[PDB]
Amino acid sequence: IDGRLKELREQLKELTKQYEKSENDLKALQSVGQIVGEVLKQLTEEKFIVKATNGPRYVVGCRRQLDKSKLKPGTRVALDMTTLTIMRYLPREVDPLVYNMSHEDPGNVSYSEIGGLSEQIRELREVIELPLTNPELFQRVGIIPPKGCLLYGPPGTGKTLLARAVASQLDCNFLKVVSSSIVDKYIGESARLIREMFNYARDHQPCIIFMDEIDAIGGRRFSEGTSADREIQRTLMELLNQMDGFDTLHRVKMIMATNRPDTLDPALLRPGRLDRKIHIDLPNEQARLDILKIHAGPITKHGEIDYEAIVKLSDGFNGADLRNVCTEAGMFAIRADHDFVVQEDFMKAVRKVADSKKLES
Amino acid sequence: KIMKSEVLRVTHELQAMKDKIKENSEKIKVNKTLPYLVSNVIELLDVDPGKCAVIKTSTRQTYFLPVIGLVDAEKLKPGDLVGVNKDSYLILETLPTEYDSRVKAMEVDERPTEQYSDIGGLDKQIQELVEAIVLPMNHKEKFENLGIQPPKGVLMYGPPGTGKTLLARACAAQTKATFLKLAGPQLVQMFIGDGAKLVRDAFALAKEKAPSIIFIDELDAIGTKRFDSEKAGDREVQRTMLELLNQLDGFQPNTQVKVIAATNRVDILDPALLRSGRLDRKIEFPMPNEEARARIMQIHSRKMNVSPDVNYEELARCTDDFNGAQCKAVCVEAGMIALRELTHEDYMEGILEVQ
Amino acid sequence: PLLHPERFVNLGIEPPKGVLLFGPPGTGKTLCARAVANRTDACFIRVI
Ligand SMILES: Nc1ncnc2c1ncn2[C@@H]1O[C@H](COP(=O)(O)OP(=O)(O)OP(=O)(O)O)[C@@H](O)[C@H]1O
Ligand SMILES: Nc1ncnc2c1ncn2[C@@H]1O[C@H](COP(=O)(O)OP(=O)(O)O)[C@@H](O)[C@H]1O
Ligand SMILES: Nc1ncnc2c1ncn2[C@@H]1O[C@H](COP(=O)(O)OP(=O)(O)O)[C@@H](O)[C@H]1O
Repeated sequence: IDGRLKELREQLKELTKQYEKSENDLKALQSVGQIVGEVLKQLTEEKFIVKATNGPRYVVGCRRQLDKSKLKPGTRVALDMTTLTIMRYLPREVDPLVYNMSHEDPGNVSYSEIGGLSEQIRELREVIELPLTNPELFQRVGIIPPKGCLLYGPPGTGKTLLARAVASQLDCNFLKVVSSSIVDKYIGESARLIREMFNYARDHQPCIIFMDEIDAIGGRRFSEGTSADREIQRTLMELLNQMDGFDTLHRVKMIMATNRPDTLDPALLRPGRLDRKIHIDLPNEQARLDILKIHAGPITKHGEIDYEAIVKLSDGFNGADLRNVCTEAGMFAIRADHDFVVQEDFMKAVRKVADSKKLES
Repeated sequence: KIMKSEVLRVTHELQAMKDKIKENSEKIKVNKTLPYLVSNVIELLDVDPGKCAVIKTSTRQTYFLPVIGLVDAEKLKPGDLVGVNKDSYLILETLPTEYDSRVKAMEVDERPTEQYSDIGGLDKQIQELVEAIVLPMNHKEKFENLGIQPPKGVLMYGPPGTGKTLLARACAAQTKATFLKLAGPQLVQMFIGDGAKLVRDAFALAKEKAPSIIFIDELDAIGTKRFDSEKAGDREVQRTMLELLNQLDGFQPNTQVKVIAATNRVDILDPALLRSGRLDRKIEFPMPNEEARARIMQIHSRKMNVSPDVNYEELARCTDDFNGAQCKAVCVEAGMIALRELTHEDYMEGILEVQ
Repeated sequence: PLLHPERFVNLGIEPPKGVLLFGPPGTGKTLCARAVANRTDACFIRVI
């Protein structure tokens, strides 16, 4: 029965008809467009002064369907290419296009990809979101919303990962700004850069500024007390007095992802300061096994679910290290060119990373 | 059934409408064979009461072609160098953009031919970085089906003459993919954001040309250890370092275009470039031992047939604290003196000459 | 190398990669001119 191929022929005809309607819209337009100008002067209800962006201005008429209230003075419009009359008015935009927002809200599904310390994530969300959601109540009752929160655990669970994930309930744009990148020169005029980044947040009003490293290596080397004396602290006081950056109006918070809260200028933990600090350390056994499970999630092999034995060898390993553990298991399997990953591969990966960090420390 | 009449209409409609597509495409393509105006897309997403475009012509004018009447805004993003109708004032077709003067071809080698066999000594490290880079190029589907995204950032740290450049070019050749070399020490430009623009367009070129090898040299020069002082504090170059950092994450999906950074001392860098997704594979490049130095110079002089039966053992004894470059210089110093020494004694003076 | 009698095989691949005929204001480049005369028509240019 040739009639049963009617379905395949119908699919072919629909597929080619999409292309045919596309080409019909492409050739039916065949337009020359309209030239772009600005309303230099309205002159009168009938004649108007429209200046092209590149020289000549003309006394033209207006589009019949449009009205002067839609045209207005000093607004971008479109003139007819040949007859030189207003055809449509268009909105304009400017862009600084430099050092702008880099990380945005989409991809905020990491609320399940964090795994460890879900209670800690919940607590940080409880602290942050409500002023971020409806700050108007804070002005309405006369109370100042918090500025942000402090995060510990220098190499441990992903502080930046938490910054990304917690914005799920926030629908905000997390920004990864470095303290050194913000201070630049060692002058009090470093506040210019903070002004620029706060203006960027203001433009993208639902934003959270995630700081990279303020207490530069809080575990060792030079702290706030050593090396640059008080430069970091004064630059932070700049963002502290920024707190009057229309907290009621502006949906901007700042998370401080320090390594160690040891040298953090206790003058910056008073009320009105950063205030809230949430404790993050190296993941416990439960968080460790959970993050191991989520790391192995994308990996589908034979293996086993013997996560506790892996935890036993890999105790006190940071979340990034455990992600590296899963990647090393994959690397071992592929170096063997084996399409299977068994618990022995996990044992090899854990031993490899443990020996590596033991030698490096 | 109805199929006979249906297919009788179907073949005719398909062929005739594809002929009409050919006619329209030719009438537009000779205009696409004569595009003249640059396409500075001031993109306004005018949805019809879908999209639209503002084009800044080369002759300093603005053309507002409605709804971008030939091409799709998915492939046409706000940018430049996309064909514009000279007569119809319409977006005609995409075309390659401009790679920022210097980055058009700064030092890009189309294809390196140096082979892995002519280098050695650090064979364990070279095999490690081969597994970390070249295997993600040839057997990329292997990593894809495994589910582990290969790392990209590999940092070869070690004194000069340890063969980082040759190893990188050989790895690129083995991948048979594009190779882009960055001259790090000269990335410090007085122009504001100049290094940032160079890095941006270098990554753009690598992305546009295959899974490439971005071989950035002098990573120590690029990044300071934040040892700020009154003399200087790495104020401006921090912009470029941050630009590189932000560019490192562009190619995470489809894991392609690997980053290889060569320096001597890894410790001169802040703990910011070092990350799992960032530069992670920090590989040591030590000065070769006597055996490795002898083998390397032997391989270099393999294309020389003048003095038979030179075991280079006295050479190895006399190659104390020398690089692969120094061994090559030693062997070619013989390649310069061995006219008309010769065997086992025309090698010492090469190092003595340099100082 | 301009004679090309021996560079290919007996000595390593290519002749010495460079020559830097320096020295205080004096004999410099006169030997270059003499070599130019003694060599083929592929004769030098004095760029500054
Ligand atoms: N060995 C020499 N024999 C003869 N004349 C010489 C010799 N060395 C230099 N001169 C004379 O010196 C003058 C310039 O010589 P030459 O071309 O070598 O130098 P130059 O190009 O002027 O620069 P510089 O003196 O810095 O090397 C000429 O008049 C040349 O005759
Ligand atoms: N609990 C976790 N679950 C999943 N991934 C994690 C976790 N902790 C860390 N990581 C991994 O570590 C990487 C970076 O973590 P990072 O924010 O640098 O942690 P820290 O700041 O404590 O060093 C991320 O890519 C993330 O995938
Ligand atoms: N294993 C090797 N085999 C052959 N030549 C080598 C080797 N290692 C170094 N070289 C020589 O060293 C030179 C490269 O030096 P360079 O790339 O600056 O060293 P590094 O990469 O350590 O800075 C090349 O010309 C090459 O001849």
